[PDB]
Amino acid sequence: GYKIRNKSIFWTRAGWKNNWHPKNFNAPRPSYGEFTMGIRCRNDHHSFLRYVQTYRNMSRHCKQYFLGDKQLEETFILGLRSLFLVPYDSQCLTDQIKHGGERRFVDQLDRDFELISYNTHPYQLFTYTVRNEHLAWKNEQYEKIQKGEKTFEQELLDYLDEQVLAEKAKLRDGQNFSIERMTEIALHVFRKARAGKVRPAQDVRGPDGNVNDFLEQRRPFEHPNPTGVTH
Amino acid sequence: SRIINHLRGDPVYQDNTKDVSLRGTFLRGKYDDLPTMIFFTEACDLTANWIPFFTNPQYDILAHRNVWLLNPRNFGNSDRHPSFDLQEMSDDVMRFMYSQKISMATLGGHGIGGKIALAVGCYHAERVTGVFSIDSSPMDQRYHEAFKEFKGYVNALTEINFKTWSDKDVKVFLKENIKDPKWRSIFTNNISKNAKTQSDSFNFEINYLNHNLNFNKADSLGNWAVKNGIYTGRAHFIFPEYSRWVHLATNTLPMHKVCARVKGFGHDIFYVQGDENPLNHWVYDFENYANVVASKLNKFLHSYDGVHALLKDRTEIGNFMIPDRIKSRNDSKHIYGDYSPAHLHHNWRFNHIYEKHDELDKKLN
Amino acid sequence: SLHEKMQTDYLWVKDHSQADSWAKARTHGYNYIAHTVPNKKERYEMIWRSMGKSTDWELEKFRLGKKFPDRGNKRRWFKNLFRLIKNPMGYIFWKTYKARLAKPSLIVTSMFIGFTLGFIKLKAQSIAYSKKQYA
Amino acid sequence: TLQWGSLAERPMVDRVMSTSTWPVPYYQR
Amino acid sequence: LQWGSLAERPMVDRVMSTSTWPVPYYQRLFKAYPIREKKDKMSLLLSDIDIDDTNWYQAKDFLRGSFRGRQIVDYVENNIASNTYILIQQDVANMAKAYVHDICGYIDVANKENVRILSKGDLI
Amino acid sequence: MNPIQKAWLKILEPVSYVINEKMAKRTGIIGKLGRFFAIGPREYGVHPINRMFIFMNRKYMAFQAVALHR
Ligand SMILES: CCCCCCCCCCCCCCCCCC(=O)OC[C@H](COP(=O)([O-])OCC(O)COP(=O)([O-])OC[C@@H](COC(=O)CCCCCCCCCCCCCCCCC)OC(=O)CCCCCCCCCCCCCCCCC)OC(=O)CCCCCCCCCCCCCCCCC
Ligand SMILES: CCCCCCCCCCCCCCCCCC(=O)OC[C@H](COP(=O)([O-])OCC(O)COP(=O)([O-])OC[C@@H](COC(=O)CCCCCCCCCCCCCCCCC)OC(=O)CCCCCCCCCCCCCCCCC)OC(=O)CCCCCCCCCCCCCCCCC
Ligand SMILES: CCCCCCCCCCCCCCCCCC(=O)OC[C@H](COP(=O)([O-])OCC(O)COP(=O)([O-])OC[C@@H](COC(=O)CCCCCCCCCCCCCCCCC)OC(=O)CCCCCCCCCCCCCCCCC)OC(=O)CCCCCCCCCCCCCCCCC
Ligand SMILES: CCCCCCCCCCCCCCCCCC(=O)OC[C@H](COP(=O)([O-])OCC(O)COP(=O)([O-])OC[C@@H](COC(=O)CCCCCCCCCCCCCCCCC)OC(=O)CCCCCCCCCCCCCCCCC)OC(=O)CCCCCCCCCCCCCCCCC
Repeated sequence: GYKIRNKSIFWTRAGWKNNWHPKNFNAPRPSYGEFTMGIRCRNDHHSFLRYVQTYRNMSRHCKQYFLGDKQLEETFILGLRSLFLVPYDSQCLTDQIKHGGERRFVDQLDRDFELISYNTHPYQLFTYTVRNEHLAWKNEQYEKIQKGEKTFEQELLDYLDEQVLAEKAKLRDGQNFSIERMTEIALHVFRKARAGKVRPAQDVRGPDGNVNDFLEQRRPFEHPNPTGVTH
Repeated sequence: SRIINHLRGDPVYQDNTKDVSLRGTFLRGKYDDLPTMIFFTEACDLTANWIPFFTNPQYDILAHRNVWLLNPRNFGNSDRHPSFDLQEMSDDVMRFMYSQKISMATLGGHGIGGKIALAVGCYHAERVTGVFSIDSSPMDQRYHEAFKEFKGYVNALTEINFKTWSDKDVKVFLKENIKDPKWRSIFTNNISKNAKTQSDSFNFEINYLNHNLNFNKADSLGNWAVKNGIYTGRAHFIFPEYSRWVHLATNTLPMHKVCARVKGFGHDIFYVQGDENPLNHWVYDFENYANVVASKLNKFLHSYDGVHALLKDRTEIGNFMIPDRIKSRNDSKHIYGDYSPAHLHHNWRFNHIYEKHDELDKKLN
Repeated sequence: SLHEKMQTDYLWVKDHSQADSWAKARTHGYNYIAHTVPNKKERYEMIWRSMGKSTDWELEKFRLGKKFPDRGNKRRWFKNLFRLIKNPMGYIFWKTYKARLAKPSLIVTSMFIGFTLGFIKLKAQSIAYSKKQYA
Repeated sequence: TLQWGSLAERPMVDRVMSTSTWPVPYYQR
Repeated sequence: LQWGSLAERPMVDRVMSTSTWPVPYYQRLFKAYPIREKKDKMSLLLSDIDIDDTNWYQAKDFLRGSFRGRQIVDYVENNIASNTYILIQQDVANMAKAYVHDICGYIDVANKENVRILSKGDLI
Repeated sequence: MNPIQKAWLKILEPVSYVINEKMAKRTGIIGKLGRFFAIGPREYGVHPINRMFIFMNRKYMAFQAVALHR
């Protein structure tokens, strides 16, 4: 499609794609004991245990609002690890960061836990909303199954299993029913099914170049005055 | 034999877009030294169909220029590559021009071919003298009815499997799935049987093409992206009065929007008087449409193509002086004044005509 | 291979002998830009492409190199002023030709003249009333 | 081109229609 | 005198130019015509005029410039029964008459030779 | 060109020699000064006023012939 043509896009005064130690005038310099009288520094060796305790708090304090949903605790755990594994798998050389990446990430995670302690972190509210939308749809299926009714998801699975038999019942010259053929069969059913639904217009342009919005009503004028409510 | 010379080769699937070579027919001119013309045929359309137009004594186009009827990548005999980026497809032509020792050429196209021709002038303008586009415009045609049919037909062609399908099964498939007579005939003649009659296949890459069209995004051939830029040189557009591809109402503005030197209707943009007929896209079939295109084509090549922008016609070469911008030359002791811009030989790089004439000039003095 | 073969070829990339003596545009188009034309974005692409060819698409050379104005536009206001003084009717005629292609009705043209000349007539009376106030 | 017309008719040059219908609404979405 | 190569065309048709960026914005409105001189070029009014008297009058003028043409003119304007010098051939009547009156005249040539050859001696 | 311009040239013959032969071809500001005030035929030397009379004279005279030829 389109590729960046500038070859020096990732060049910095410190090197190629360097986002760990940008070049600045006041560079780090060593210190010598025999000549150093006093010093004021905030660095320490407490980041490792703070990284551990921070994980335990963020996990235990977010589980307060999961209501024992085991599937949510396990899903949340996978998401929590993805947030702590950033320095271990990033392109950025987190071990060569200017003034200690360990202290930097720990202090950044602490600000997240502060919000978690108040139950105000966007990931928390995002989790509650996403889960409630999921359980409402799973309860709709449960209520339809208890009534002996068939779910919209089973009607497709059954409608797709028969369409495969019809295709392989005529595919006798060859006998390799690839996953590609199986896929385009389902998509042909999804497009037809999705189009059947009365959904809001998502694509800007329909079959014609014209936009599918309520504002794309141009001339000629053929609509009369609007009518009032009926009694 | 002699006038008709089409280099012969086999398509090669290429993983790198730069190792792509173009193949097509070459029509030699009547006269010894003439500039070259590169013409792109409609997508999935045969180059041979344009031979009677460029080889008609009544039109006498070869009297003006040598013609290279060239196939873009994934079309005809040229190499195959899934990408259809006009920047990549334009570099292919530049390598062809290099391998054939062509310094600069006149570019032409029909329909989507017109887009390909204009892209080369947009990406390589210093080496293109002019562009002559026929029933095309630098425009997004994804939602044009004419394009949808072509986009629709190509998708239907993916259902046929030559290995299992018999010759009769194919003919029945085309008539029912392809309603347009011309498209149908074009696709039939594009079917070829490889050596040893192993199996029949299309000369064009049906898979790579359908993905470009079916996806229907910026890289689609119907689309014209802003990335392609502006064409700085001479451009002439000719299309039927009633054309499904270029509508006179609004589809002329892209020409002004994309081509900087386009003056407007009646000077660089013309419409051919005709009736409403879906076959008018193929002007070479109808004498009335072709006779006007040829006259307009011969006029563009003779008087307008390869002429400096600020000059009206080729007649002004050597008698009209262009104003100069101050502080535009390295020489400091230069009295700025009007000048006639330099027009060079069409293949001055791969010949020594300048070195030769310099010697002859010395003999005079 | 053919791509690099032609890039290295001196013939394929060679300025003509008179190229040095020719007038050379010493700008890529970033000094005076068209901001409101419908091809605005297309113009920027040609500037970006011109800047890249100068540096082999290594724009670090551009960042380090010297940037210059469009010295061809120097003293352009003075030059147009002298042309207007030399022949104002010719300067006005050609600068307004494309606009005058669309001529309004006789009524509109008359309203322009009538209101303009009437405004000048009142301006003259106010000049006269000032001489009355000075007396 | 850089000479498209008067300021009042500037919003006219934007529309590009995919059909042959006349007259054409000028507004470009 | 020098004529060059018949095959080659004038260098104007071969000499070309190409565009580049930036481009001048100015669109030329008219062709420059500083000096009013259009000599050695014939008028374009003489485009689609039908045959008329100027055709046979100018023909004689050019024919009278040659020795063979002077004979045609004198003979045509004196020894041809026509009500106009605008000759239009729509039939081959006058052409066939002149052929049958000529190709026939050369008949009896062989029979005449037979008389001499056969009257020479008697076979007996 | 007109006779009045030719009279200037005869009078400016020595000045033309100094500026064109000596100064105009020197380097530095002395050359820029000579090439700027070079003496010769006028660039854009046409007189629009004289041309304006010629146009209005011809246009008004054609009107006289119509109005007088009655
Ligand atoms: C110890 C005691 C000391 C005593 C002495 C003290 C004096 C100190 C001297 C030191 C100061 C000078 C320093 C040297 C500068 C070197 C910089 C340089 O390289 O050149 C830059 C500059 C760049 O110009 P450019 O690159 O060639 O092109 C210009 C652009 O294209 C632009 O041109 P354009 O066509 O695109 O149009 C735009 C143009 C023109 O636009 C306009 O429309 C403005 C027009 C202004 C003039 C007209 C005003 C209107 C009223 C009059 C009407 C006239 C027209 C009427 C027409 C007829 C009406 C019917 O805009 C300009 O103004 C251009 C000016 C040049 C840029 C400088 C920055 C200016 C910004 C401030 C603007 C406001 C000041 C304006 C000053 C006037 C400038 C000309 O070139 C110069 O102008 C150099 C000037 C230096 C001359 C020095 C000469 C010797 C001085 C000593 C002599 C003795 C003096 C004695 C004084 C006694 C006490 C009073
Ligand atoms: C902005 C809104 C408000 C505007 C307010 C009004 C603006 C001022 C209005 C002034 C109008 C007076 C017209 C005078 C007669 C013009 C008649 C004519 O046929 O024109 C050609 C005529 C040239 O014909 P020519 O005599 O054959 O000269 C050609 C030779 O080849 C020339 O030989 P060359 O090529 O070697 O010379 C270089 C060339 C280029 O070089 C320059 O011109 C640039 C520098 C010039 C110096 C700056 C000029 C400052 C003002 C002049 C001095 C004060 C006034 C003098 C009296 C002028 C009135 C006659 O010089 C010239 O272009 C001609 C000489 C310029 C005059 C310089 C001498 C001035 C003293 C005159 C002494 C003789 C009269 C005796 C004294 C009279 C008083 C009792 O042009 C002129 O002579 C000057 C015209 C000045 C017009 C400027 C403004 C015009 C546009 C106004 C627009 C109004 C708005 C409405 C527009 C609506 C559009 C939609
Ligand atoms: C040193 C002294 C300094 C002080 C004085 C300074 C004076 C400066 C004035 C300089 C010139 C003004 C700028 C003109 C730009 C160049 C021409 C041009 O516009 O390009 C053509 C272009 C379109 O014309 P076109 O391409 O030929 O197409 C027309 C068709 O061919 C055929 O026509 P159509 O079928 O399409 O439509 C019918 C016709 C419609 O018929 C008309 O043309 C309407 C005009 C009727 C006559 C109006 C009276 C004459 C005004 C001048 C005399 C002033 C009287 C004294 C004022 C006292 C109070 C200060 O349309 C037209 O032909 C053009 C109308 C478009 C409006 C024209 C521009 C506004 C009028 C001129 C402004 C005058 C301002 C003077 C004082 C300003 C002081 C701040 O016009 C435009 O630029 C489009 C702009 C959008 C205009 C519509 C909305 C405007 C709303 C603001 C109205 C402002 C009124 C100001 C009143 C003044 C005080 C009462
Ligand atoms: C045998 C049958 C009769 C044959 C008669 C022979 C005819 C010969 C024709 C000769 C043509 C001459 C060609 C040379 C002139 C061409 C240049 C030109 O300016 O033409 C306009 C020309 C064309 O304009 P256009 O946009 O194509 O519109 C053309 C028509 O107007 C059409 O526009 P429309 O399609 O939109 O139609 C709407 C129309 C709608 O009009 C109507 O529907 C009804 C009109 C009713 C009028 C009621 C008047 C009420 C008066 C009340 C006043 C009371 C106060 C009295 C004070 C008394 C004090 C006690 O309204 C107008 O068009 C207004 C036009 C103004 C006309 C003024 C003359 C009116 C009476 C003329 C009578 C002539 C005898 C004809 C007898 C026919 C009887 C059947 O304008 C230009 O573009 C050229 C530049 C103009 C610059 C403006 C300054 C020009 C002034 C100088 C001109 C040259 C000197 C004077 C010449 C005479 C000018 C009036």
